[PDB]
Amino acid sequence: AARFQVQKHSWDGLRSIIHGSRKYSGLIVNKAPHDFQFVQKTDESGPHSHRLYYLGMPYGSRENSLLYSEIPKKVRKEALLLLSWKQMLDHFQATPHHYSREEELLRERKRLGVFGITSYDFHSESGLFLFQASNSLFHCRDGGKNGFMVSPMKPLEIKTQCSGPRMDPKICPADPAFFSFINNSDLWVANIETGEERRLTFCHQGLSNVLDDPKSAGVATFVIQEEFDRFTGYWWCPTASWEGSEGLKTLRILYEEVDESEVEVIHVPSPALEERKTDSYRYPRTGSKNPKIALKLAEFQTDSQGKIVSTQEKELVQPFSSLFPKVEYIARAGWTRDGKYAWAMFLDRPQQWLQLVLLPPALFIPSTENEEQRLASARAVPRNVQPYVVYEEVTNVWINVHDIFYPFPQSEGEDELCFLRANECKTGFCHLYKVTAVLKSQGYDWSEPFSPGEDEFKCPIKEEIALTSGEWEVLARHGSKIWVNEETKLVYFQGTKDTPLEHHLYVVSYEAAGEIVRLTTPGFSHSCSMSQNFDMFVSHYSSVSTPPCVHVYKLSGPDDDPLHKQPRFWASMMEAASCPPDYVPPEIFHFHTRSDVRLYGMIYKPHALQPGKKHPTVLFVYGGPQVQLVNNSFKGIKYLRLNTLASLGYAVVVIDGRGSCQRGLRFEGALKNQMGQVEIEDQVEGLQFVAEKYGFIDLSRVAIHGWSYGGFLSLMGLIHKPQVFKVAIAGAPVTVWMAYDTGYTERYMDVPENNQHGYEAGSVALHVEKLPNEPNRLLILHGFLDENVHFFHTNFLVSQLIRAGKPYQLQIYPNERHSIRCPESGEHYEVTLLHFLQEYLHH
Amino acid sequence: ARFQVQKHSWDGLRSIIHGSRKYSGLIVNKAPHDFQFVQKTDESGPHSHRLYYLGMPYGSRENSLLYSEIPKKVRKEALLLLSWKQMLDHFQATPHHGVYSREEELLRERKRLGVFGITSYDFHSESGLFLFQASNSLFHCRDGGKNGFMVSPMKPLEIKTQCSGPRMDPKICPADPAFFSFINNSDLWVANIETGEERRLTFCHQGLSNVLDDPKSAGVATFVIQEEFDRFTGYWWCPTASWEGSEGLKTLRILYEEVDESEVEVIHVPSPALEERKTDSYRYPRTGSKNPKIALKLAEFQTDSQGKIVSTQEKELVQPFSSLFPKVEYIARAGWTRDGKYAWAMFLDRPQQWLQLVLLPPALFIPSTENEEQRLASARAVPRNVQPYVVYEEVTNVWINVHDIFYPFPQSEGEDELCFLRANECKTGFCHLYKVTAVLKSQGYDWSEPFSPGEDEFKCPIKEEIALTSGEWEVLARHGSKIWVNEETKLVYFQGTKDTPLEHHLYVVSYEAAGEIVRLTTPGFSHSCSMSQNFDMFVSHYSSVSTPPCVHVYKLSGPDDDPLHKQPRFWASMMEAASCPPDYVPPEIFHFHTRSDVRLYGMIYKPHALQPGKKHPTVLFVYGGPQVQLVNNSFKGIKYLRLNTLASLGYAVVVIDGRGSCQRGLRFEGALKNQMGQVEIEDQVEGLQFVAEKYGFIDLSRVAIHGWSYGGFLSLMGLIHKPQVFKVAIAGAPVTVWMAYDTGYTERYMDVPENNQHGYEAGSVALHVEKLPNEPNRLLILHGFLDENVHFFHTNFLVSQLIRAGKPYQLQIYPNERHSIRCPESGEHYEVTLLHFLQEYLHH
Ligand SMILES: *C(=O)C(CC)(CC)C(=O)Nc1cccc(CN2CCN(Cc3cccc4cccnc34)CC2)c1
Ligand SMILES: *C(=O)C(CC)(CC)C(=O)Nc1cccc(CN2CCN(Cc3cccc4cccnc34)CC2)c1
Repeated sequence: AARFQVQKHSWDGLRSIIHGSRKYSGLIVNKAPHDFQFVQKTDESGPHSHRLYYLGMPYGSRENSLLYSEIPKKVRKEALLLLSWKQMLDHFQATPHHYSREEELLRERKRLGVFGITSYDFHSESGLFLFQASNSLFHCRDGGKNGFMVSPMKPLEIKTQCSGPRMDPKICPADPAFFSFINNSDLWVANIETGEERRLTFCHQGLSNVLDDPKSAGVATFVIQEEFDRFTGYWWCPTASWEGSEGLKTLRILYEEVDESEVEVIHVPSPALEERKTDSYRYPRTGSKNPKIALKLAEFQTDSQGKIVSTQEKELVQPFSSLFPKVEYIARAGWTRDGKYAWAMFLDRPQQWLQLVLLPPALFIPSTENEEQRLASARAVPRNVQPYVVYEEVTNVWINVHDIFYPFPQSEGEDELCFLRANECKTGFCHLYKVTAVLKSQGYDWSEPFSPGEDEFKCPIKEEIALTSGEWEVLARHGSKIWVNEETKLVYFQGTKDTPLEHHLYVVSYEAAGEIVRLTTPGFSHSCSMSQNFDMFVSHYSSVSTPPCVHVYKLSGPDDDPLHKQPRFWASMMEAASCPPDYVPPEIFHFHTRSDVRLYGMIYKPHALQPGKKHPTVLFVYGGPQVQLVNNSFKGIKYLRLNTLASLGYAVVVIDGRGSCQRGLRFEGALKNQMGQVEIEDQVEGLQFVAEKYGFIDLSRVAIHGWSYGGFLSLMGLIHKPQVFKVAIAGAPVTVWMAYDTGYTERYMDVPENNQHGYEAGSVALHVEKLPNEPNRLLILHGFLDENVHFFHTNFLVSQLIRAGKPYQLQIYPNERHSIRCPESGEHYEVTLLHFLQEYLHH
Repeated sequence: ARFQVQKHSWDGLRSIIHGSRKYSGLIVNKAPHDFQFVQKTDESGPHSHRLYYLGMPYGSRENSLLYSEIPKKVRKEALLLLSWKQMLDHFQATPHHGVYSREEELLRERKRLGVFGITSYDFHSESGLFLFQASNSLFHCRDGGKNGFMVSPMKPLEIKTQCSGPRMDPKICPADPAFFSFINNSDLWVANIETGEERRLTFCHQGLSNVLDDPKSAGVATFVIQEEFDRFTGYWWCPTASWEGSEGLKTLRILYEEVDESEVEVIHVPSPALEERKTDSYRYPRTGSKNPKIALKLAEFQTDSQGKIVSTQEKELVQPFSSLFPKVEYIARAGWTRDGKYAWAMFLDRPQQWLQLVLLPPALFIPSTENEEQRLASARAVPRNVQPYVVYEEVTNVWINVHDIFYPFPQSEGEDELCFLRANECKTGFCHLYKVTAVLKSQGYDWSEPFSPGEDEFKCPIKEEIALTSGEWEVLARHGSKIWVNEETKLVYFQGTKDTPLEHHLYVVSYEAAGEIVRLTTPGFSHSCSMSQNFDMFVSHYSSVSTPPCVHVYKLSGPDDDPLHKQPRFWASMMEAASCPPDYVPPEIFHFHTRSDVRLYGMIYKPHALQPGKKHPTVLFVYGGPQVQLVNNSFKGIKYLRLNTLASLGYAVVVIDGRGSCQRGLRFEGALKNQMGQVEIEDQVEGLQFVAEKYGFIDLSRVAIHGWSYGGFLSLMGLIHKPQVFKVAIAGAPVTVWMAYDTGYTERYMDVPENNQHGYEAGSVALHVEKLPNEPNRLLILHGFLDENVHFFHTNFLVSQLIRAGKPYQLQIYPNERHSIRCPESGEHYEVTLLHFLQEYLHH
C-alpha cells in the first residue's frame, strides 16, 4: 500500500557508504589462481604425484607471478588440505614503473585488470617457461630433464638488438631452443640458447609516415581482437622436416599477412591527457573496407648446432583472394598434430558461411619479384596438392566462432581426416560431432590463373556422429575448450546440460557415443582445467550465495572403465571467502512471456523489507548478444553496487531477454536486423512479472541503468517506454550503429545499405525528439579514452539533444577506456548513481 | 523579504528564450562595415562619392560587396536613408552547407567572424580592382577608375589556378595592380590577373607525406601570432617598383616571415566533421616551451613592359636574423616606408617587456645559396653604409601591448633622418601619440665578417620626441583602432577615451603645432569611425546602453584655412537604430571607489517591476581578464540580451570592470601581473557589496558567478576563494591550468612557469579542486568540444581532478562549437540550461 522512501544522504554521506561498501567488502578482487599446467612427478620415493603451475597474486604481493603447488600422492579424508603457493621467481617486479600502447591496448582487449605476468608459454618435454615481464622477455626451466626446484630461481632475461617491444612470444614446439615474437609488425625467431635473432618477414618498412606503412605479419588487427577474440596472427608448425641432402632441419610458421591501406583511420585520445594527442586506429566502421588478408608460410633451416642457416617467405601458389574469394575473415588457424596440414577457419563478410580448410605446405612457394622464378615454382607444385574444405557451416542467423576443432592423427596412405567439431547451425544448439571428411583430389594446374567454381575443394563427409544433442549447449567460446583422451576414446567438455544457469564438466565417448557423465557438483557454475594425463582437474566455481573457490579433483577408479572415473575432492587452491553480513545474495526466478518463451531473471530484494511497502526499483540491463547476466555464479565481485542499491532500499531487477546467450541460436537470433526493437519488450514483461510475484515493486519509480549495449537499451527504454522508466542512466551507449565496427554490427544487423530500417530504428541518437522534455530523467556516462564505444557516440547524442532542445546530465571519466578501472573513478560513478537516484527517482 | 523567481517547465524556459532571441536575430550582423570612400569626377552627376562596404541586407543569408551613392546636396529638414546597391549579380560567396576549408574556418574563428559570405576585400583605388575569397576560390571585379562606375550588379570573374588546395591571404600589388599574391600550401605565390601566369616565389614546403617532417612556412602568421598578437598575415608587398636592371626590367618586392616549427610541441584538436572521428594537428607553443624559429626574408621578381614574369629570387639577411637580432622572440608587425626605401619590423623579446622598431633596407638582403663562396662574394658586395636602424625602443616592467599605430613620414627633410607618429603606452603608462625623429647614421660594417652585436647596436639617436596627446586617458591603437593622417593640413585623426573611459570618440590634433584636441563625435554614445582618405567625410557606427547601433555619414565642413575646427555635419544614414522591445530595459552604469581609493565602473540590470523591501537572487556576470572592458556606454542587447532576460525573470545582474581590465592605463591593467586570479575576485566582491549597499535589492545569500574564458576561470576562482559569497558558479570554457596555455598570452601576464611557480600554482583552479564544494548543484561547467584556444583538455583535466578529490560537478558540452557558441540551437540550449540551473539551484 505505502511507498518506501530511500534516506537522502549528503554527497560526503554517499562517499562514506560507497567507500565503506568496497573497503570493508570482505571480498578481494581477482585473487583466484589461473592458467593451470599439471606436470607428473616421476620420483616413486617422493610424497607428490604432480607439480601444478599457475599465475596468481601470492600473499604480500600486489602483482601476478608464476607459482607452483605440490600435489600429494595421499590426503587425509577427514581434513581439508589448503595447498601452499610456492614462488618460481626470486623477488621479481614483473610490472613496469607506475605499459606501452601495444601492451596497454592488449590488456584492454583481453579484459585484464591485474598487474604483473598475465600469460606464459610452457614446453612440457623440456620444462621451459617463456613470458613478458619488466617490458622485456624472460624464461626459466623446471621439471623435464633439469628436475624440480625446491626454492625460487632467478628468471634469465633474453637480450635483443631489436628496437621497441617484442610481442606475442611463443616456444617452437618441434625444438624449444627456438621461440618466435612480433617486433614492429613483423615475425622474428631467436635461439634462446645461443641468443641469435633473425627477422622472417619484411612487410613493415618502418617509414616515418605510419599510414604509408600499412602491412603487418603475425598480427591480429583491431576487429579480429575486439570482435573475434583472436590475439595472435601466427601459428608454429608442431614438427620439423628434413628436405635437402645437407642434413638441415626446416621449421615452419603459418602467419596472417594484413594490408590496412584501404581501412578508414579514426583518432582516439591517448591516456597521457597532458600531451593533448590521439593515437591513430585502422577502424573498419560497418559497411566499410576490412583489411586485405592472406595466409603465408615462414620457413627457416637450422644445423645440428642450432644456427639459423637460411629463411624464406612463402605464399600460396595462386593468391589467397583467387583461391578463397568469398573469405572476409580468418577466425582461427593452426596445424594438424603431425604438421601435415595447416588449417584455417574462414568466414564470409555476412558471417553466415564458415569453412574449415586444410592447406598443405606444398601449396606455398617462395615469394619473389621475379615472374620467371615464380612460374618455375608454380610449375613444380604437384597436381595432387590442393586445399581441402573438410567442414562447412551455413545459417540464416549468424555463425558464432566456436574454438572446438580437434583433428585425429591419420594412418599412412589415408585419404580421410576424422575430427571433433562444435556445430550450432545444424540443430540451433552448439553440440559435439565426430566428423570423417574424405580428402578428395581433383587435379589442379597451379601454373594457370585460378577461378574456383561452387563447392571448389569441398570434401565429401563420409560420417557425422552427434556425440551430444538436446536443447542445451556445449560451451565452445570465450575460454571454453574440450580435452580429448585418445587412449580411452573420451572427450571432456563443458555445457548447460543440467541447466542454462550453471556450467558443468561432462565426459562422453567419441568411439561408442552414448552416456554423458557429469563430473562437477550441481548448485554451482564451474570453470574447469583438465590435466593432459586426465588424472586430475581444477574447478573454479561459485553460486549466487557463495563466493568463488578453486578446488583440485582426482579422477579415480578402474582404468578398464574410464567413462565412470569418480571426481574425488583432493585439495583447495583457494577457499570461498565468507559471504559478508551486509551482502544479501540475489534470488534467481523464471517466468513465461505472453508468447510462452521461458526467461530467467534475478531480484535483489530491498534489505530489511517490511510488508505493505512499494520500493523504488532499478532495472539493471545489458540485453545484448554473447552475454548471459542471469546464472548461478557469485555476482558480488563485479556487481557489488547492486547489493549497495538493495541495502538503501532499492529493488534491483535483472532480466535475460531474447538476444542473450546460452539458450541456443534461435533465442539469440530474435534481435537479427532489429537491435533495440524486441529487448525492451522482454525487460518490461520481466518487470511486470516481478511486480506481480513479489509485490514490493513501485512501478511508478523505475530507473533503467546499463553499460555499452545496456547504455543503448537504457536510452531505448526511455524512448519506447517513457511511462515505464522514470529515469535512464546510460553508460558508454552505442547511439548510432553506422559508427560501430564491421565484425560486431554486420553479424547482427547486416551493412547499413542492406538494413536502412533496422539501423534507423536502432540508432537512439536519431530519435532524440522522443527523449524526455523534463530535466533530470537522463544521465549519460562515458570514458573519454573508450576505444570500443568511441566517446563520439555520446558527443553525437549530445549534438542531437541540443538540436531537439532536450535536457541531459553528463559525466565523463577522462582517464578511462570502456570499463572504469581506477578506484577513484569507480567510487565517483557509484556515488553519482546513488545521488542521481535519491534526487530524481520519484513518482 | 526574499523574491522568488517563477519556476517554469523546461519547454516553458525554451519558449521564453526562443521568444527573447527573435529581437537579437533582427539586429545582429545588420551593420554595414569595411568602408571605402571613392570621390566621383563628374560635375553633371548628382553624387560627390561612391561608398563601398560589406553588409547583409534584410532577406540575405550572407555578407556581400555593396555600395551607396553620396549626393552633393541634402534637404536640411529631412533624414536621408541611403539605398544599399548590390555589386555582385545573384552570387553565392558561401560554400555548400557553410562548410569552409580548415584554413578559412580557423581564420574566421581567430578573426571572430560570425557572418557567412565575403568577410574582407582588397581594394586598389587607381585601378578600381576588388579582390576577395568566395566559394573556396578567388574572385575579382572592377568599378570606378578608368572603367567608370556600374549602375547594376556585375558578375565576379573567378581567377583560374593550377594550384592544389586553398589560396589564402590574397593581396593586390600596390605598385602594379596587374599582380596579386596569395599563400598556397605554406608558400608565397604571385600571379598576373590579366595574363593568368602563376609563379611560386618561396620553396619552404617540401610537400612530404609525413607533415611533421615538413615544418617550414613562408608568408604565414603561426598559431600564437594569430591567436595572441592579432596578426593574420606573414608577408608585405613593397609599395613601389625599382629599375636596377639594365635590360629595362621592373623589380617588385615582397617582405615575408619564414618560420620553422620543428621544435614546437604538437597537439591534436577534433575536426568539426565529428562523424570522421579525426583531429587536426597544431604547432601549439605551451608556456615555457619553444616558439617557432623566425626570420624576415625578401622575395623579388622582375617583369617586362608586357607584364611577363622574367625571373624570381629568394633573398635573406647578409648575416642570419638570429645573429643580427639575437633577443627577438616575436615579429609583432612589419611593413614598408611609403617610398619602399625601407622594410620595417616591430620586434618583441620573449618576456614581451622590450620592443624595437627596426628599418631594413633591401640592400641588406642577398641571394639565398648553398654555395658558401657565392654567399661571401654577395656579403662583400653589400655597401658598408647599409645596415638595420633601431628608430624606436619601448621598455617596461609591466608588459608591451602591441599598438598598431606606426606612421613613417616620407623623408622630405633628407636621408639622414626618419620622422614618424608612434603610439607609446610605457612612457607615461597611458597610450599616447608621439611625433619622433630618429637620426640614421651609418657606422660602416663589413658584412662578410661575422659579428655578435653588443647592447644598443643599430640604436638611432632621437633628435626630437613630441607628445601630441597626454593625460590619464588613452589613444585607441589596438584590435581595429587606427589613426588617419592628412599631410596637407598636418592633422592626425584618432579615437580615444579623453572625454570618458565609457565612450570611444573621434578626435583631431595637429602634429605640426601640437595643442588643442577637437572632438568630432557626439557625447552620450560610443563611436567606431571610418575616415575618407580625402578627409572630406567620415562614417560613425555608434550606440549607447539605451539606444541600439546606427551608422551615420558626416561631412567635415567649414573654412579650408582652419582645418582643425572643421564642423562634423550629419549628411545621411546607412542604418537607423532599431526599435527596442518593450521588455528590454537598458542596464544602468555606476562607479564606486574601492577601500584602496581606485575608481571601478560597473553596470546593473535591475530586476524588472522591482518592489521595495525585496531582496532578489543575483548573477555576477564576469570576464575580468586583460585586453577587455565590459562596462562602457554602448548597446549590450546584441551580445548580452540574456542578461536582460535574467533581469525580466527577477534576477539582479551585476558586471564589474575590476583591476586587470583595459582602457584605464598600463598600471590599472598591470595589477594582475604574475598573480592572475588573486586581485580580480577581490574587486568583484567589493563591486557586489557596493551594489548591495547602494541599491538595496541584492540577496547576498543567493549570488551566482558566471563567465566565459577568463570569466570561466574567475567563476571557479570565486567558488574556491569566496565560497560564502558565491552560492553557485557557471564556468564557461575555463582556463584551469596556466601551464597548459600558450606562450604569447601566458608569459605576457605571468612570466614562464620556472620564474613564477607560486603564481602558476595559485592561479590554476584545477590544482585547487579540494576547495571546490562537497555539495552538489553548486558547479556547472560548459565547454565547446572543438575549442582551439581554451582546449577541452582544461575541462577534461578539471573533471579528472574533481573525480580524484571526490567532488560533484555538472557538465554541458557543445560538440559542434569551438571557443564561442555560433549555432543558434547551441546558444538557445546554453541560455535555457542557464535559466534552469539558476531556477533550481540558486537558493538558501
Ligand atoms: C558493449 O556492450 C559492447 C562494446 C564493449 C557492444 C556494444 C560489447 O559488450 N561487445 C562485446 C564484444 C565481444 C564479446 C562480448 C561478450 N563478452 C564480454 C566479456 N565476457 C567475459 C566474461 C564475463 C562474465 C563471466 C565470464 C565467465 C567466463 C569467461 N568470461 C566471462 C565474455 C563475453 C561483448
Ligand atoms: C578568454 O578569455 C581568452 C581565450 C579565448 C583568454 C583566456 C581570451 O579572451 N583571449 C583573448 C586573446 C586575444 C585578445 C582578446 C581580447 N579581444 C577579444 C575580442 N574583442 C572584440 C570586441 C569585443 C567587444 C567590443 C569590441 C569593440 C571594439 C573592438 N572589438 C571589440 C577585442 C579584444 C582576448
